[PDB]
Amino acid sequence: AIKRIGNHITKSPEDKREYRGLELANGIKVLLISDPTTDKSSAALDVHIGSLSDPPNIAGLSHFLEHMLFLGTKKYPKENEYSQFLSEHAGSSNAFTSGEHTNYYFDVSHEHLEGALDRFAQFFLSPLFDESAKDREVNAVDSEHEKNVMNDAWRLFQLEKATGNPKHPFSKFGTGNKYTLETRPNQEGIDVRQELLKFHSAYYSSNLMAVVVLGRESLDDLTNLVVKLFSEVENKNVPLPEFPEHPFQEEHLKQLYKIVPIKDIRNLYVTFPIPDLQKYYKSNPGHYLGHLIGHEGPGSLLSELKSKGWVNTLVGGQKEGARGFMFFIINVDLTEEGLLHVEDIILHMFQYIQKLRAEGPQEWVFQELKDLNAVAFRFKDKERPRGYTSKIAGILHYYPLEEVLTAEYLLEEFRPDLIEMVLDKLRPENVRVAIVSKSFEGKTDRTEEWYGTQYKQEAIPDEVIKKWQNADLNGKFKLPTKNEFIPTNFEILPLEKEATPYPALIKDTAMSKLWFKQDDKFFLPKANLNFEFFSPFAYVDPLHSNMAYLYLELLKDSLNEYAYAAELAGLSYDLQNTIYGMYLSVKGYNDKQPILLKKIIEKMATFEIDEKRFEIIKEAYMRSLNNFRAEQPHQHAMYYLRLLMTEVAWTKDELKEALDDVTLPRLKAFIPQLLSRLHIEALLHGNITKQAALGIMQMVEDTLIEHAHTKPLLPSQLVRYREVQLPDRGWFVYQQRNEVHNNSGIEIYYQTDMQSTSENMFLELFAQIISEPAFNTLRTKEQLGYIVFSGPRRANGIQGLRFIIQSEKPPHYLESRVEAFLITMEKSIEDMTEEAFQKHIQALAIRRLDKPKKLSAESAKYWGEIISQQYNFDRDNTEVAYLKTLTKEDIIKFYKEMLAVDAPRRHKVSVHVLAREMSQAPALPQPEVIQNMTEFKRGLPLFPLVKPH
Repeated sequence: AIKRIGNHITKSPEDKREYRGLELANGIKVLLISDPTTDKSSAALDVHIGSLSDPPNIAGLSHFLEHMLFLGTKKYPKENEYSQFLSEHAGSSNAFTSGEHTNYYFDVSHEHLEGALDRFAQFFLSPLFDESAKDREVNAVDSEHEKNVMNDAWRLFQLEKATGNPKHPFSKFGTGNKYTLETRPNQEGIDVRQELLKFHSAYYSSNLMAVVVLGRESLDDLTNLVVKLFSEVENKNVPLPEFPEHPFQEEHLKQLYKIVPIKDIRNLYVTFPIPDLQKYYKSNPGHYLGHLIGHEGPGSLLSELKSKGWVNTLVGGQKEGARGFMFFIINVDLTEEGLLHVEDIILHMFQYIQKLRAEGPQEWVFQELKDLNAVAFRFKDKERPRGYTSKIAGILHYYPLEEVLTAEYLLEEFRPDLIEMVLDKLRPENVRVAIVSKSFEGKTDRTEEWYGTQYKQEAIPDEVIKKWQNADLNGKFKLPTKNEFIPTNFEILPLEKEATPYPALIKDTAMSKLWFKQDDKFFLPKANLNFEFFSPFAYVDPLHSNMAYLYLELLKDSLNEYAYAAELAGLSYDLQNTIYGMYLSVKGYNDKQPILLKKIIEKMATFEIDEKRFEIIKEAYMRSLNNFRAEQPHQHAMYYLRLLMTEVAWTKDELKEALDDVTLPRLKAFIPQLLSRLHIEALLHGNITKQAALGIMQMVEDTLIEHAHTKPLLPSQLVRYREVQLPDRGWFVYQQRNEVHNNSGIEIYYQTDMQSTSENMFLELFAQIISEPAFNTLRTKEQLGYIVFSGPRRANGIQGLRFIIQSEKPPHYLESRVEAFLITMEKSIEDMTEEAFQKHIQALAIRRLDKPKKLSAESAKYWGEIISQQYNFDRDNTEVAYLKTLTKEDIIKFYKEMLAVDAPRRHKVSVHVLAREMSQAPALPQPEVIQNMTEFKRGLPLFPLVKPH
């Protein structure tokens, strides 16, 4: 069905990816992407047949099909041959499932386009669906449902799915467990596989595909190469599954829900099913409404509710749905009085509605936000081929070949009748109510079928309703003002005589230390800025560190209402305390980072405290403290990991107890004593000069001395926390009992060495060789659990090796199979060929060597050097030069003394995290339990630190 008609596409003139749209007569939307500079080419395929056309008896049928569609062709009848053929050349495919789309996507190393796509076309002719793939994939879906047991957002999602019409196909169960996939069909005698051939043959083959290919060949060669390769689709004209009805058919409208959560959160959920604006994509009022609902500005509702201390956080806006209907959700957080004043909160919502009817539609907001989306669509660098292509393939079904780029980031007209129209849809007639509280006991009877949460309808009486319509007035509400944060800085600065690929120390004081590099590759007017604020007193005790955390938190929260337009404009930032000090990040364009940052320094320099705000934040993080008794044992294990492998560490218990004495005069008295004397080190990157960077730094520290008379630190109080030496052959372990969870955790750690050039490649190569056999035998074959991780530990200038496994086993049994995997690797040493060696180190080379794909990416790596003070900018080529000088016997000699069981250099330590009620193995030595970790470390030496490069 080879048909083509196209022309020039309005393509947002910064991309170099050459495009062409065309629609094939067999119902295939085709987009041609041509970027002849890309290393990796890609492709994506969407089928508009979704998970709403499933049979009513079997849930998640299309899910199990698109799993099983993967395995088996008539050309290659082997089981993993497509997947293993993508395992060869580093291409990571994935697929997902939606009510109206089913989408397929992959990538490839360089040229495997024709190869992999020929492996992919067969899928439509002959999928195989053999015994073993079936019987293991149903176990994989059941384990996916099992790990999706405790994710509460899907529980609330299904609670939306279940509290509507139980006849409407919105009431289906999306993923489907063991019970619905293979328990209802075989007790009814229905073959799942014949239904799979039914589904695939009748539904898929006709039309409604949406393909896109990122190829790097030309506009025409790849075009008549794949469009020749895809003529296999034959039209049957399957109709588009759309719904002529909404799923909330006035049985569950004007209704309330009372939810018992699994985590201790407090929320209120308001939902509006709303008609279709997919045809109204041209003006698209819903993005403007989503701008106006969750807006934070002068005289706003949320400004007042934060200002009254009633609302911690909120989110509202449009939820996408089916083709016929769409949704509108409002999800807000609750305080103590937020818990008691819920109806008045709804009143405040209606006050904002009264404000919206009072001022009607607005145009200057629409042109202003239109210009913001203009600039933001205007200037895009490049993209990740994954996630993007799945999104635009989501809208490839809905948009013409020129509208697939200009997707929603351009709006023709203003429709105030539409705004008023959906404003009329947003009424107490249309409200769905869901209350989330853990204080619901004995009162919520109706239990969930799959997961088991419990709720009650208990409809609102009519007094409050009629009270809701007549009492519609305004108080101290104002419309938010025009932004001023719009830049006209668009000028890219040409590179100067100071041509460096790495940031130079352009400013050194005893107060500061400043490193700088401008954008060589990406050429954007934007800039990224990284800042550490060093202070000695940060980790002196729990008490003041808590005060720092609360200080930084409520501090950041203060200007946040002002910060909303900047983050809304594309100016992102970060404030974060560390064990060392504070972490600042500034990311965005070049316009007003000095100006705004000046306001930031003056704000956190000169700050005042409210009393009840202090009480809420103090109590709120106090609730966040004893939450930490209940989390996942891997997170718990990483806690103990970073606990044991530092110099000093304050536990959560003494963090809980020490907040009993925290008064505000004590706090506000300590802070300027704290803030009296500190150090700042900073990385600045983007479109600027060196001298303007000096002025920004000068500005900052000037302001600092201006307010708090900051003087520099001593180079004897420039310290780090050290890492603990071991007695070179010893193995100690201890246990911790998890109260709640029935799973057990364990983590095993190895102190190799400092980061010398040899040890980096030792640990990387050893890490690479243990990935796939552990992947093959332990999780897959031994079926221990899902949490099975290994890897590096770059900490305190000391490299390290760690193994993270959490499964429900006896831990010494689990140790036995760990050591069994160690012996397995021991034999797998001598089983390495030369070829496996060479291809394996080439894999690690291309894994390590890559140019960055984001300015933030390389900045996080560089900043990771800066926090470790290493500065070895060309460690990559150095390590590769070492990497080429490595033998098999090198890692034998690395194994025998350092890694083997007969080792005089053995630095091995394990940690047990117990459960709620908790082919050859040698005689391991006896460890000892660790009752006092300080008294543990009492006779352990400390490591030196690194001479900085």
